[PDB]
Amino acid sequence: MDHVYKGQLQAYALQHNLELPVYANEREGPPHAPRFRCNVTFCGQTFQSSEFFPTLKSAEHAAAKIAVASLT
Repeated sequence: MDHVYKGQLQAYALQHNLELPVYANEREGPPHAPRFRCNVTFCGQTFQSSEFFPTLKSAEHAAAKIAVASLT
């Protein structure tokens, strides 16, 4: 999985002059069944996917993907 979403959101906020973005980190699930649910708060909006990623950063990248898409 790539990690360009963060670079885009950061540039978007700065370019548009908006309060810095905030990410949320959640980890819960058995050893062989770990789930990382990360939420992204932007412009007073928390976007989240209906699917759980097997990795932490994976959640952040996907989180921004839906977030940046909402803005445009």
